[PDB]
Amino acid sequence: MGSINLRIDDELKARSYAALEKMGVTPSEALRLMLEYIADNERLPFKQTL
Amino acid sequence: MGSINLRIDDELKARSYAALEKMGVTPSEALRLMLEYIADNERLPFKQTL
Repeated sequence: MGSINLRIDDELKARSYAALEKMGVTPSEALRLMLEYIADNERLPFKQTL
Repeated sequence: MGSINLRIDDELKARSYAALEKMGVTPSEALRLMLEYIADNERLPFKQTL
């Protein structure tokens, strides 16, 4: 396995991490299962060409 | 904004990044909007731990 660098606004990161850690889900894992749905769906909720 | 370290199996990362880059969406962005839905939903689609 490998590591990647992700960069977001700190305020948003706070809410996200707070939510997943309360559910007992590791951040690394929540992003992992995200990578699964993007790979399978290839559409996203919002796939802005950004 | 800040940077975080994410770690997944390289084979999965390949599929995910391939999907988002074809849609023209930056990886940093796809993960960003993910952080939005986890923070708002506080549930995750599937929180499986394998």
